[PDB]
Amino acid sequence: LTPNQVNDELNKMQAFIRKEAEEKAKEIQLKADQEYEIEKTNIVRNETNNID
Amino acid sequence: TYANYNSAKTNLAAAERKKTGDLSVRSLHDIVKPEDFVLNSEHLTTVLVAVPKSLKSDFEKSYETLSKNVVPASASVIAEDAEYVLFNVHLFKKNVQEFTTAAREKKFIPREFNYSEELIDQLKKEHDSAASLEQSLRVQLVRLAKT
Amino acid sequence: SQKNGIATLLQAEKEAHEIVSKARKYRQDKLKQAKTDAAKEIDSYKIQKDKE
Repeated sequence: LTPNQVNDELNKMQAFIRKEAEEKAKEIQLKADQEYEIEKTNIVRNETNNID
Repeated sequence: TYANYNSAKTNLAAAERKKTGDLSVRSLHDIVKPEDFVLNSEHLTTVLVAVPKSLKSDFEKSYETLSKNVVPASASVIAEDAEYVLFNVHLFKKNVQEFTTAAREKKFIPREFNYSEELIDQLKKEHDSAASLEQSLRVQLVRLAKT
Repeated sequence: SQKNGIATLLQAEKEAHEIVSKARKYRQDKLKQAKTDAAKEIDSYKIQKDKE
């Protein structure tokens, strides 16, 4: 058949790798969000207790 | 001393052995093009598949009719030894083993290798060391035996 | 040829490196937020206790 199969495959999986990158970035940013929350809450609680 | 001499002789024999044979470990260091060997990222891994001269047609239509994304215009031989040939075949970063298994079902002999200068330096230095050490030991032993 | 197997591939590498760099920036700014928000909240608690 025509070698357009080649371009189809390469573009398809070069998009799959990019979606892999996007999903890993999503996971990383979300996890950073929860870590931010946890550290902030822990520190504020710790200092507020001593203040009281 | 003579044991060392025979050891050096068998080292020379080992070094000269690799100069003849098929391509599963056959050296491709001065007749190898790194540009035809993409290494920057894990997108197209140029596998080095070698086959005897018998299966020319059986191989030439194994990438451009069944494979996936084998980069076109580059699937040919870099050097031929009149009995075996090579091919700079590419494939994915996540499905190397499946295609390797298919090729070995077709009974090809892959060549897996890392282009490193230290390897060529090792080749040259072992050649020189074996030869020179054997010769110098021979002559020193000549004096020693005379004495 | 070499071009579509090398230059575009390196540019895709650059895209992935940009994505991971943005993930790192998200992490860093989120951690700095975790520090600054706690710093501001502790003062709010301190002044609340001190006034009363």
